[PDB]
Amino acid sequence: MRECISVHVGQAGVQIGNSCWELYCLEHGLQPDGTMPSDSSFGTFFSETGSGKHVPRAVFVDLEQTVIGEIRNGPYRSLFHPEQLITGKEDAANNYARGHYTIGKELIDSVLDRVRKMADQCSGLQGFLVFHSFGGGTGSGFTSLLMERLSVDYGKKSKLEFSVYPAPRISTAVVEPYNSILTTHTTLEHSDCAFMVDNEAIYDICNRNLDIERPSYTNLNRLIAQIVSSITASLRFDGALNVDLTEFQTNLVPYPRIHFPLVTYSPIISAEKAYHEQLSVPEITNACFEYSNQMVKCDPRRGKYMACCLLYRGDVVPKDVNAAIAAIKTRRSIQFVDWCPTGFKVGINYQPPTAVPGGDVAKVLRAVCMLSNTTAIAEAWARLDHKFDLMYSKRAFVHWYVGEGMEEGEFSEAREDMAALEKDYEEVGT
Amino acid sequence: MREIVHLQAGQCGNQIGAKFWEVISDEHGIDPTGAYHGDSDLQLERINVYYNEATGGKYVPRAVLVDLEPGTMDSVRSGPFGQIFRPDNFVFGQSGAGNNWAKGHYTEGAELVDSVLDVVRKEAESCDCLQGFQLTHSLGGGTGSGMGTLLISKIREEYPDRIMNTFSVVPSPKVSDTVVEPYNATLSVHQLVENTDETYCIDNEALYDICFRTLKLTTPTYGDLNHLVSATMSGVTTCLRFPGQLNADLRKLAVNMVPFPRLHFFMPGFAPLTSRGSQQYRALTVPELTQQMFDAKNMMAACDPRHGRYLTVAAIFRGRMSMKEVDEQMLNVQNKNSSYFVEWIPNNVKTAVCDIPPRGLKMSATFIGNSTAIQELFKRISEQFTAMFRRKAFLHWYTGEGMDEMEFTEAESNMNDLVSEYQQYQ
Amino acid sequence: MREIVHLQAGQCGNQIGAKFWEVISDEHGIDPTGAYHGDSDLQLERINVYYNEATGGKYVPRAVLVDLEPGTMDSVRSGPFGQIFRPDNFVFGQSGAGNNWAKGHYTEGAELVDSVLDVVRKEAESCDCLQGFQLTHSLGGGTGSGMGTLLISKIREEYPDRIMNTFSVVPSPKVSDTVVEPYNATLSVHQLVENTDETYCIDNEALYDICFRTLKLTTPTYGDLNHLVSATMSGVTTCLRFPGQLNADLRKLAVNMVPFPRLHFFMPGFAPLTSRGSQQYRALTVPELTQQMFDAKNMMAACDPRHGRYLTVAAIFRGRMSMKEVDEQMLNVQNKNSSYFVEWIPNNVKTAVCDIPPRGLKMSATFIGNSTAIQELFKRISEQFTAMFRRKAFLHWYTGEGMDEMEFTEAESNMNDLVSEYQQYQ
Ligand SMILES: CC(=O)O[C@H]1C(=O)[C@@]2(C)[C@H]([C@H](OC(=O)c3ccccc3)[C@]3(O)C[C@H](OC(=O)[C@H](O)[C@@H](NC(=O)c4ccccc4)c4ccccc4)C(C)=C1C3(C)C)[C@]1(OC(C)=O)CO[C@@H]1C[C@@H]2O
Ligand SMILES: CC(=O)O[C@H]1C(=O)[C@@]2(C)[C@H]([C@H](OC(=O)c3ccccc3)[C@]3(O)C[C@H](OC(=O)[C@H](O)[C@@H](NC(=O)c4ccccc4)c4ccccc4)C(C)=C1C3(C)C)[C@]1(OC(C)=O)CO[C@@H]1C[C@@H]2O
Ligand SMILES: Nc1nc2c(ncn2[C@@H]2O[C@H](COP(=O)(O)OP(=O)(O)OP(=O)(O)O)[C@@H](O)[C@H]2O)c(=O)[nH]1
Ligand SMILES: Nc1nc2c(ncn2[C@@H]2O[C@H](COP(=O)(O)OP(=O)(O)O)[C@@H](O)[C@H]2O)c(=O)[nH]1
Ligand SMILES: Nc1nc2c(ncn2[C@@H]2O[C@H](COP(=O)(O)OP(=O)(O)O)[C@@H](O)[C@H]2O)c(=O)[nH]1
Ligand SMILES: [Mg+2]
Repeated sequence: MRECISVHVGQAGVQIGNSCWELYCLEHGLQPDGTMPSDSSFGTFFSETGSGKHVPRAVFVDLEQTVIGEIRNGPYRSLFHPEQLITGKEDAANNYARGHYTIGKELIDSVLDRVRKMADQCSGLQGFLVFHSFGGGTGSGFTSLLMERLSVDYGKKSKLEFSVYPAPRISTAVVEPYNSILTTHTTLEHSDCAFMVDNEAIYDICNRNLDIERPSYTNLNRLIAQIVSSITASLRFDGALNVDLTEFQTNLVPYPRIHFPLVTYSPIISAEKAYHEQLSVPEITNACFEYSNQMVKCDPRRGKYMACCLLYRGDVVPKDVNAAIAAIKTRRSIQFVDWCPTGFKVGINYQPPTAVPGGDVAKVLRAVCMLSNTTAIAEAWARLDHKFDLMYSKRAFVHWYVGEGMEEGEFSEAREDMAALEKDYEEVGT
Repeated sequence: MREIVHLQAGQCGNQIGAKFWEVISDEHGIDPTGAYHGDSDLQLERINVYYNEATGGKYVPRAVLVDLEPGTMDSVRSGPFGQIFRPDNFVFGQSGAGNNWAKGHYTEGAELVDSVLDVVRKEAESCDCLQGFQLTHSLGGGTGSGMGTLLISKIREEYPDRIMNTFSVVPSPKVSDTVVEPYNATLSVHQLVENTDETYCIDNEALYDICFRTLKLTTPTYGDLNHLVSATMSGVTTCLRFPGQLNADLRKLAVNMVPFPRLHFFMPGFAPLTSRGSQQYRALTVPELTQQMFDAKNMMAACDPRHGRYLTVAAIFRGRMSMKEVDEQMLNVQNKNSSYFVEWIPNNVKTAVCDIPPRGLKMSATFIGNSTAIQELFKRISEQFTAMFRRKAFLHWYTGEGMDEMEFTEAESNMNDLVSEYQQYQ
Repeated sequence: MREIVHLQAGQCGNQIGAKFWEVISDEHGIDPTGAYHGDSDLQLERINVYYNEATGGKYVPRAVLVDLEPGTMDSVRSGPFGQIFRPDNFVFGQSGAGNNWAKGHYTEGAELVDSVLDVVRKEAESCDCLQGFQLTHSLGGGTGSGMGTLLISKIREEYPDRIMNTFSVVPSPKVSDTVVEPYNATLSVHQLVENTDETYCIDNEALYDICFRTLKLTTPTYGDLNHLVSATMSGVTTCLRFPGQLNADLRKLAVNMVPFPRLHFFMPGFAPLTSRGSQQYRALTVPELTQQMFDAKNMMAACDPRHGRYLTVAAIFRGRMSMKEVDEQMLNVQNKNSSYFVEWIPNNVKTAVCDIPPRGLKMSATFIGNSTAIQELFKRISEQFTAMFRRKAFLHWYTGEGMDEMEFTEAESNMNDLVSEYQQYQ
């Protein structure tokens, strides 16, 4: 009852996974060898074997060995089942077509066999949590190969998807716009709620709120995992107003294709400041509406809100939350659509946010994760399809994709389908 | 002897229900084990109204507990009184309602209702003379709104002459936790107007207004809201559980309270309510119970009665009190406030008087309003529904369960027909 | 004084049997050592019905334990009550039945039955007046199905006028552990229709439905299923073990329950069953015991009685209760449900009432249904048999034991003849 299968794809998805499973082990009190010293709260994320060993409901997939061989050697080598850490011989080379058509074509029927052996251990599986990079070759091409299979094999089950998405200025690859636009069919047709996240927005959150001047990816992944702990907390714990994984979607998603919420977390705070701020429910609610805390570089004030899920956790009371959202409804800069007069879905859970002991993010009595469907996110798509247009007007890297079995027309068919999504988010604001 | 069958649906219905069972077990002097430990013979005389006798003089409450998720059953079963209920009467699914009415009514609860209804039969066949069904639910979300109204339809078809009596927590704009709340409620009110004999309309905005502007609680929880609801649930059945100077069965309420068949959307209240630090300064007596009971801040729905007129009010008093003083105050109210009562009914107030006040207070009054001001509760849901529905927003989650767009059009049509019938007698 | 001889066959028959001996030893107040430790003279008055007196006032139960493997004897002998049984009454082979009826009936158990039957003689000759044989077995697999029906045939030929009364756990499609289950059952039902005086048809699908939809157990084991079966085994013999307002022997059941000789495939049930966390909220009383007992979710075979009509029902009540109230409820049921009883019998309900309810409950009822709906249990086995047999699948394992293909044709022929006789009175 209430299981989730977490699939971690490419380097970004696996490294976010290595932070997710670092957190879930602390939060459920599971040792890094999978044992538990001394309630079924762990059952959403861990299968339990008769030895008293808790084994994660996770699959890790990469087309090259390097990142998963590090998971197979570091402190979590004894946590995972050895055949659900899955590797190929050959890197996807930041090429969608190697991930989808040529290299991932070989590992896919082994990836599915592990997901089948995990689902057969569930009893009322709640959904899938799929972690990936939009810019990667494995991230875009292998996730899009896998999702097409899971959407015929498990058609009813909710597919939640956490995506590291290209930034306004920060980029690691020349072909990041091509891989991202080719992914837009995956999220539109074979996903149920897709959480876009941006490296440059978290880098700015780190600078302004944690006061860390120069963060690594370990600092980003420790924020991205904290949001998924808070999405899953109602599945795992007692609360005043627990939220089911489909109850979440029935309030987030107004229309079948309008399932790209923003996400934000509050308070992001260091130990230098957490002892001087009040961190009252009013303040951490208001922090979620600041452009300063959005984890995609777009401004919510250039949009309208369709719906917000305020998922509180720790020491909060429904009195305080209603009194808080009443001030948000009073502020004329936070504008909802005319057709959503209710606006807010509230969840409240009694389990505080767990600190990772090595981390920058401080101990606090309260947190909220706000997950928010808003028209503003269409600007993060308008940025990236303008990067695509400059390169496709030259066919600037297209021979690497055509050379690995892709149809040249798929680039036009993907830029077309993105323009129809960017149309849909502009159309519903009116 | 006038047994009631009680049914709990979804998170809210099981939470106001699991608090109600702590309140009436305190009244009847029943231990959390199910053993009787009370003071008085009057506590035991009518214990059959809400409980079954079992071996060793253990009492088992006649609740059915319904949910589409295990987690609220787990929260009730582990709770303050959870061990009291029959293990067979916890009827549940595994995958929830997703806050979707159509999952409740057509898919997830349509599977489960065959397993619910056959337990409602075992309890109703164990009754000596069943008077009715007492169902606790919410009209927001999907389990209480959509499965609870499926279950009302099934029990109504099977028991057409018994009282169907529902306690219905329902949406309002300033205290909301769901995006699709307006849809679920509009689909659900369409079932309540046809099937129930009484529906007690309750609102979280009004239950928070009692907690801040009367009780002066700094941080009211859902546990504090559930305590206000369950006081009025204990209140209206009092006259079949205890002796009195004027006895009123749930049917003796309905005959006096419902002038035209569909105008049965009531609005409850309770007195005395006092700020916790102020009780020693207050005189508990019938004219102070009256000046609280008939004031717009005390009622548990957002409707100010000064925006309509009452059709009927019932005041079910409890305690040792004068019939002259009760009959004097229920006259003085409707003559001094005559602009707030309909003038084609020659007396708008029903009274009842029980000899046994709640444990720890000398007197109490449960108030039931029927008023044309309840149009405002149905209007604001209907206008939130309309503003989403003109752009078909969120409908793929309901039409995915095989529901028609025509059923939304027909639900909002039947909602405006209920608004029009209250506005007609304004 | 109306002794019973009890016989256990295969894994299932020895497991429902070894639980039954823990239940009736609790009733009769017998210690796991075999010493008497009970409260009451009534526990001792009829201890001879299931036990032999031995030296030091130790009581030895009149079970014969039969298997073709040592491992279930080892599991019973080492178990909670294993030391109670006579060492000579454990009769066993070494090589098992292979889940093969023909190994049970023709080879492995045909060797062993000469060593079983001569122990059934030592127990039946120690009886003062034997009333019958009470055999526990399963119709799937090979030991209970094929050796148990060999043993029924041998005891029937030797004791033609004594009651032969069998408790028979049998196959269904959604809860199955054997490929050849349909074959073994069809070969076995062919013996039960001719030889037994009563057969109580029990199903693991219905025993799991009671555990999930009534008791709300999260993980029901075979030990929990065996506890439901053995409650109804203790139930039907109660009236020869304890005093009552209406006494009914197993023969007084058979004369009322079996209209035409072959229609003796009964379907048992038990009340009260309550969710473990809910007992304090339930009133134990005759009309609640009735509204559970006569509901389709309570019966221990997959047949919904709403797919047929009852011929006869017997309700064997236990506890201090009114004969007016029992006779009122057993009237109200068959008049309000008259479409579910055959209308050429003027009263379809037998009643019995024992003065001694089970230890720890104020009342109880054991239900025995005879209904034309039992056609569905024989039909679905007959259609699973047919779909394998049209292609002769697995038959070399049975014909290897020297069985004919003609015996399969003749068994499925006799199965459709049993289906046709229940469908005739529909
Ligand atoms: C010394 C004294 O005066 O104690 C009072 C008290 O101070 C006040 C403030 C009580 C108190 O009520 C609350 O604190 C409260 C908080 C949130 C929501 C609702 C109530 C009291 O707790 C509540 C309690 O009432 C009862 O016990 C009733 O029988 C009530 N049942 C329960 O509250 C109950 C509590 C725990 C377990 C089971 C039942 C009831 C109401 C209607 C029908 C049947 C029973 C009483 C008299 C008091 C205290 C103890 C302070 C009040 O409540 C009642 C029902 O009387 C709140 O306003 C009234 C006025 C009382 O004076
Ligand atoms: C305080 C209280 O109410 O205790 C009850 C109880 O809670 C309930 C839930 C009991 C309980 O039953 C079970 O837990 C159970 C689990 C799986 C399968 C069957 C039963 C009980 O264990 C079972 C037990 O019943 C008996 O002891 C009967 O005499 C029974 N014999 C045994 O169960 C038994 C157990 C161990 C060793 C030997 C015998 C019996 C039934 C028919 C004929 C003869 C004897 C009782 C009253 C209770 C508990 C203890 C909780 C129930 O069972 C009976 C037979 O009454 C299940 O539904 C009923 C309703 C009872 O209220
Ligand atoms: N936050 C965060 N971002 C990461 C991390 N690792 C990689 N990224 C992002 O990943 C994006 C590019 O995707 P890749 O890392 O190349 O994805 P990949 O699936 O491994 O691609 P291939 O090597 O072609 O298979 C860049 O925009 C990075 O910023 C990480 O651990 N954390
Ligand atoms: N009074 C009260 N209201 C509640 C409680 N739990 C939830 N609610 C509120 O009323 C609504 C109930 O919907 P819910 O019961 O969650 O939907 P369901 O579980 O699908 O039937 C929520 O949106 C909350 O605002 C509770 O314990 N008490
Ligand atoms: N109720 C119950 N059913 C059992 C038990 N053991 C097995 N069964 C089931 O019923 C069938 C019994 O067959 P079995 O007794 O194994 O065959 P045998 O040993 O050859 O007679 C099995 O296939 C199981 O599904 C038990 O302890 N209790
Ligand atoms: Mg890679």
